[PDB]
Amino acid sequence: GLIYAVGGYDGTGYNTHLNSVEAYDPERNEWSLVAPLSTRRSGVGVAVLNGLIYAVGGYDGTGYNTHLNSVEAYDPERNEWSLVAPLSTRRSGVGVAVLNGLIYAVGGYDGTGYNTHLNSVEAYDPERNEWSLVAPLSTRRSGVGVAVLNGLIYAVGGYDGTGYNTHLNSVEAYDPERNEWSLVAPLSTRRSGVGVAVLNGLIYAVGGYDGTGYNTHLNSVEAYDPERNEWSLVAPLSTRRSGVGVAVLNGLIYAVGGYDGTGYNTHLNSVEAYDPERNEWSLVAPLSTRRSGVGVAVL
Ligand SMILES: [Ca+2]
Ligand SMILES: [Ca+2]
Ligand SMILES: [Ca+2]
Ligand SMILES: [Ca+2]
Ligand SMILES: [Ca+2]
Ligand SMILES: [Ca+2]
Ligand SMILES: [Ca+2]
Ligand SMILES: [Ca+2]
Ligand SMILES: [Ca+2]
Ligand SMILES: [Ca+2]
Repeated sequence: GLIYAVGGYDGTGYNTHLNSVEAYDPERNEWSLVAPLSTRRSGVGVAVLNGLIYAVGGYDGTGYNTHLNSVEAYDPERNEWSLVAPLSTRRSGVGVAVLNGLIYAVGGYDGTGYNTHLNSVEAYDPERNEWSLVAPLSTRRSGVGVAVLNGLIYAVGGYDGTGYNTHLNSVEAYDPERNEWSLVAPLSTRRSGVGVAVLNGLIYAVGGYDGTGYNTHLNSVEAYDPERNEWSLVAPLSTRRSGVGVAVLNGLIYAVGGYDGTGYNTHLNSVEAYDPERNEWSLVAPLSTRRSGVGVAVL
């Protein structure tokens, strides 16, 4: 029952992309560092499946200077990472979610091979160690938030630096039974690097960067109600954060790290918890290391 913060980018302290990993214990309000990844990765997608944490893709701007297709799995019982089958396509800022026993890697940016933001989508089957491409998004999206609700995968916001050259407020839902994406109600604000989590039947979109309309890193937060196809703005964060990791644990939404390129001009180690019963954010123990583009999962 811990929050894991996987990789990221420290553009303030060490000026480096991170392979380090920390785990948060909410009962004691303590972060602690565990086994690091084999590869430094910012913009890394993180999902939990079969008791393992998967770190999918990312960007290594320190060691290899490349966008990554490699994938690693973390076993908390032995404190070991291990590399598994890589994606068909390199992807940073990739969204990851788990549905029906498969890991979906949604969109991202390939700044190494194809030099393009991606609408493609791949599913990983752990029983066979195989990735396979499925129906692509309607719109290319990097820095895209992804969450699963009511048997559907939602792709929230992102940045299309290839087709429309715009940060996106649009939202798509994937139906695995028919291999179809469909566009639904868009956000009030365009957001790339947006954190997405599901709590109490609602999708929360946390922070992000609006480089198109407001030209600002965001502290605002929106909740999506699928029964009515409506987004609504709720209590904002204490700090603006793009590339923020978001996870749900014990009824609270945790917003982990990120980048404030508007107010403080710094990468963040701070962490906030959202209480939906009171519509309140509150700051808790910060990470040992500042990190934006950080992957967050709960296990
Ligand atoms: Ca500690
Ligand atoms: Ca290992
Ligand atoms: Ca390139
Ligand atoms: Ca395959
Ligand atoms: Ca472009
Ligand atoms: Ca469709
Ligand atoms: Ca702009
Ligand atoms: Ca609304
Ligand atoms: Ca700035
Ligand atoms: Ca508060």
